[PDB]
Amino acid sequence: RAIQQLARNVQAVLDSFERGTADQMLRVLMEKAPPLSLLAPFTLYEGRLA
Amino acid sequence: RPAILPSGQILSNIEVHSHRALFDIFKRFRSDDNNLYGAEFDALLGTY
Repeated sequence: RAIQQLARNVQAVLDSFERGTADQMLRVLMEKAPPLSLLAPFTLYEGRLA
Repeated sequence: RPAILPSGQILSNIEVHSHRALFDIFKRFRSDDNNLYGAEFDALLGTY
């Protein structure tokens, strides 16, 4: 029983490092993106903003 | 202080300078800066 519980515990701890990177990916991609509303018209004055 | 042989060929033909602050350090010039064509380094000559 002790060893089966230890195995059932390491199975869940080692698992979390997959959902973990799956979450960090969203966490980092969310901060790059400027809202499209604030981006669609900006890319139509490029080169001219002197 | 450029590299010689690159790693990835960037493909998006996009304006650069208009996106100034998107990255940390960048310098632009026209041509023949005469600094880029300058060899320079700092060597240590002996260990004892």
